[PDB]
Amino acid sequence: GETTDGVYRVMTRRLLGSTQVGVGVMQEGVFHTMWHVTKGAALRSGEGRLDPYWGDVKQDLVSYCGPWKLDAAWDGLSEVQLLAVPPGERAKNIQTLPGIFKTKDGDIGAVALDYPAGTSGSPILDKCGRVIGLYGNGVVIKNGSYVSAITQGKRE
Amino acid sequence: DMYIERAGDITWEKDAEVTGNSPRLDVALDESGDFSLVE
Ligand SMILES: O=C(Nc1ccc2c(c1)CNCCO2)c1cc(Cl)cc2[nH]ncc12
Repeated sequence: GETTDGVYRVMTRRLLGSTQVGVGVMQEGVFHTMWHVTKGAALRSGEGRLDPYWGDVKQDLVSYCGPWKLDAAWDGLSEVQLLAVPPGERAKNIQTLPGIFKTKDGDIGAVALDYPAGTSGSPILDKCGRVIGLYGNGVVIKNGSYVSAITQGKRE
Repeated sequence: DMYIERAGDITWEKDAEVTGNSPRLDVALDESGDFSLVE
């Protein structure tokens, strides 16, 4: 149905009224979102149907209509922008300097912004407007706050 | 059944609200895609 490049909300009518379960990025005909938002279920775009193509629970990512197209990465130094799309609220750019998730397999960028779980799948952008990762998978710190990783997929 | 509605363009907005800290945290990623704090 709607194939236009841009940010999108992922909604469901299964619960009371229409509920926003997450967000995704449409780029080069591929819809990219976080696995925990759709669970690999097919999505509807008006009259049209989007079927899953690639998914991985550990990376917590899922692509529709084609392989993962997003390949930009955080440079480790610059401030980034979270294009947050909150449930029932307008899309908003929030600039921040990411922190670090130090893991046994390497370091990952981290955005310490706090949003409801329905904001999952919101794109993190670099200075050129390129999507460097998706917001929605991270950890809860001592003060109950949420710190998400900058989750990026691999472009084949 | 899930569906998508457009929310906007993907552009950098200059003069946007600059907030949030940069924490360096020791974390672990399990087989189920769950992050956890390591101490
Ligand atoms: O709960 C959140 N995210 C999430 C949920 C379920 C889930 C995963 C991530 C991926 N790991 C495997 C299990 O599936 C969440 C997201 C945002 Cl944007 C803000 C939040 N504030 N508190 C929680 C949150």
